[PDB]
Amino acid sequence: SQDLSEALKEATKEVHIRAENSEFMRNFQKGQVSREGFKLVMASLYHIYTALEEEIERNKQNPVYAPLYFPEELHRRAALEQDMAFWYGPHWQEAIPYTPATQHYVKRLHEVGGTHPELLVAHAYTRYLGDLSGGQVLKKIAQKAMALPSSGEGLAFFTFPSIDNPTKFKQLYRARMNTLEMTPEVKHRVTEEAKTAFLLNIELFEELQALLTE
Amino acid sequence: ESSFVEKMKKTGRNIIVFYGSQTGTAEEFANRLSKDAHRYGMRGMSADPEEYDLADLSSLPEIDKSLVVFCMATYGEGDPTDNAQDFYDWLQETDVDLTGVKFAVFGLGNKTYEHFNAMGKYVDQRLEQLGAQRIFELGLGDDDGNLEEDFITWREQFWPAVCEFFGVEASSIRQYELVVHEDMDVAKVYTGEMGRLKSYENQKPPFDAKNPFLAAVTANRKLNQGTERHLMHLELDISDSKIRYESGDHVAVYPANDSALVNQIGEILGADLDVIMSLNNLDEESNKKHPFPCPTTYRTALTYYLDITNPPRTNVLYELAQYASEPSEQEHLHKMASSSGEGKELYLSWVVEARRHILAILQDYPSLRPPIDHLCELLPRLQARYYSIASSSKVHPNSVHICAVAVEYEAKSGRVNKGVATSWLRAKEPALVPMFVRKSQFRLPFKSTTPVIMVGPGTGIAPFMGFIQERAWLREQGKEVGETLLYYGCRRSDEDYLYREELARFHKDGALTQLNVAFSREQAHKVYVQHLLKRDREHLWKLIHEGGAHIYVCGDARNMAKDVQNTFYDIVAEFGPMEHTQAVDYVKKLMTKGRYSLDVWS
Ligand SMILES: Cc1cc2nc3c(=O)[nH]c(=O)nc-3n(C[C@H](O)[C@H](O)[C@H](O)COP(=O)(O)OP(=O)(O)OC[C@H]3O[C@@H](n4cnc5c(N)ncnc54)[C@H](O)[C@@H]3O)c2cc1C
Ligand code: HEM
Ligand SMILES: Cc1cc2nc3c(=O)[nH]c(=O)nc-3n(C[C@H](O)[C@H](O)[C@H](O)COP(=O)(O)O)c2cc1C
Repeated sequence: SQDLSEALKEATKEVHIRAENSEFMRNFQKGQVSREGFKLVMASLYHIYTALEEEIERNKQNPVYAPLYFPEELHRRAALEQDMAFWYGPHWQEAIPYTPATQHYVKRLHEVGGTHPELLVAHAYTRYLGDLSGGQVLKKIAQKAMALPSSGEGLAFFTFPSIDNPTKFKQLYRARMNTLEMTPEVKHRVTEEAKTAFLLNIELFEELQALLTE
Repeated sequence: ESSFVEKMKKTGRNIIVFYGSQTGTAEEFANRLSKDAHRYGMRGMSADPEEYDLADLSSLPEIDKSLVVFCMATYGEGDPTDNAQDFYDWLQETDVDLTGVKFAVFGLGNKTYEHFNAMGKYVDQRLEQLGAQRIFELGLGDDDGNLEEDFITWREQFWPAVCEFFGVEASSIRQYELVVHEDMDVAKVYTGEMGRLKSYENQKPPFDAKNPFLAAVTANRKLNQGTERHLMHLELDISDSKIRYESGDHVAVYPANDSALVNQIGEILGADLDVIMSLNNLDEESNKKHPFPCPTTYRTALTYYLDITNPPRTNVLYELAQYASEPSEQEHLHKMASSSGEGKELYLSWVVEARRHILAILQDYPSLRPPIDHLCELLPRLQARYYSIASSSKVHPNSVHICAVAVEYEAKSGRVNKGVATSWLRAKEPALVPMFVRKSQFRLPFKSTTPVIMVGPGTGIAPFMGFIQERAWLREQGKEVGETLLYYGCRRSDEDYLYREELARFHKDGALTQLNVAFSREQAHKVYVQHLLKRDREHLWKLIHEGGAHIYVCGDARNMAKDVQNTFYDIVAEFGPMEHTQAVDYVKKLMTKGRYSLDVWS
């Protein structure tokens, strides 16, 4: 369609279905994750968000992204740190792993923030929105699986302090994207980049599945 | 497995609970529910339905005083769950006769889907169709609000009704123990703060739901120009909280029941309110230790902690039945727990409708001399009330402004009732207020050029004042302000036309482009903001479609918001000519894009 938000869903409709039917995801959805399995993914995600949020910080004032800056409502780094402390203990720092898939993703992020700011938004679209759709169910499966405290420890990444209605927030987010000024050439680039980002996630999921059942 | 009929009489039970669970939420509900029976008269067992022979259902009435209950989750487009498959298709293609079988169903769901609790609805309907009889309302849990809350509500009122149909009745089993701390040091007793002790005195950020800031009321003026109702503008100073907010945001508030009202209860109940105490949750591995901040007085509780205004739930009336010496008095109370018959007819009429609060009940039932500690168990907590912020942080960094109607009315109870927050708010003269700021995604667009439609009849004009302020501010900064439309409405021009002068000022300053005002009782045919919209249609359409305008509807939800929605549908349907149904799709897409945003209540 015409509006960025509308476009992106259509352009990543295919990729999403494959990301969600990868073995890791499907198993997760029936409640089948190991403590190690969960531990790995979170660790990987920490790096991703550190890179992503670094880039965001760098480009928070460039109008190709400034309208999508939500430090209060979204930023995941501190929350992820909390979960690292919980899951890897006081030594989480270099205790957490750094998989090849993760690395590749991060370096792509660096490039994007480094020379392709206009495209950041594709990554952001993939990430944050996912967390506010699938994420809430995923949080709650964790309790059945790992039977953790409804004190909430270990699930900071899945808990959204400032956001009173994820449905509502998605609303706003989509509108925000539309507010970016871009040529439909650039729109197509962004759509491509969305697909790329999806692929990056998908590759991770299949990697880690190998290393669990192992 | 070997038949469930046999296994009930063999394991010594009458009640059976089946769960259709995918992610284990339904199971959780089922297990808590059959464990309620055990100390509520009877004795239940929760089972996986896929492992028992389900023809045996009309074989249930062979167990005396038997009831069967269903906990099922709705999946996809209203389709069944895993362990529920065998049953479902049998049900779809059976009609063998279930006469005499007692049942009840709870649905697990989400309002954002249009097949809301379709699973639960189906099962509930189907059983009736076969000759079977419903005992309690079909529950409609909602994950959009809070599914858990919806469940707990339903459960709270189920058991009392179940008891009444059958007879049973231990009708009294406690959940807290009273521990008088009759001689105890002063500063370890709660005075009505919400979080930690002396939270209201030691004010440091974070400020939120559990550490409210206490904002000092800078002013209160009656905007109400007539006498019909009292409508008021208050100014709350948050100077050193360093709380931030954005226009259209909410400010939440922690009120206190009017102490006068409090006192009457204490009197007619006949205890000392100032009795320092605690109620301790005796179910030891429950880390929910007291229903409200303890240690504290009954005075402190009834004033700041408990909800003494919104009528009783069914269950509490059943609980209280026991303190009536009068047989007749007892009977009434007992009846109003029935989920049907006369019993249900009454309760809705003379309690919920008539808006008889706790106090009224006591006044209308002399026998009710229940213990104050036990009452302070049975009362719901005082819910905070929230208010759409009516200011912009760019013009009022240090001030949160509210707009509201003060509540007051003759009920059928004969009793004049009062609004908690609103009356409380009203009394705050130019006196501190405990409040926090909760984020909404009711927001102005980023591009100052973007045009805005604001629809705000009544107090709903509230957050839109903030919007207007922000737009005004933009023009001071030399930024390009887009088209700015306010579609406001009130009863009569000289009566309740909120912010008359300031709005007019905004009009002539260029900041507000069009001030359209719907005066509804200035004629014998009613004039609503939909009418205004209809009148302007073409102008609106060019804004939405060419300008890329945003849509905001704030205010009454029951009728107004959806009337406005219908008007917008008709605008779309005729002007980029559509099927009615095409227009609806377009509208919906708009919302998704985040161009049509709401903010309502009742
Ligand atoms: C997200 C949100 C934003 C809101 N923003 C605003 C705002 O900006 N301004 C505003 O005024 N309100 C707003 N409200 C509504 C508000 O929070 C309260 O419902 C209202 O202000 C009354 O609170 P109270 O404690 O004073 O009255 P309460 O003591 O709670 O009693 C009021 C209740 O009693 C009942 N009642 C009232 N009149 C009658 C009658 N004649 N017959 C029978 N029953 C009756 C209704 O149940 C009513 O809701 C908002 C609500 C929500 C959920
Ligand atoms: C657990 C399996 C998942 C399911 C069932 C699922 C389902 C959905 C659904 C139904 C939506 C639409 C939300 C709405 O109704 O508004 C959605 C949105 C989204 N999902 Fe997922 N999802 C899953 C996992 C993922 C994954 C792995 C990612 C990528 C990391 C992802 C990224 C997104 C994004 C970016 C959106 C926003 C799309 C939009 O703008 O409409 N999701 N998901
Ligand atoms: C994929 C999915 C689709 C859903 N679709 C609907 C729906 O159309 N209507 C509805 O009322 N609820 C729907 N729900 C709400 C679920 O029934 C709800 O999350 C429930 O709490 C799950 O219960 P369980 O954990 O016992 O399986 C859906 C939930 C999920 C996970």
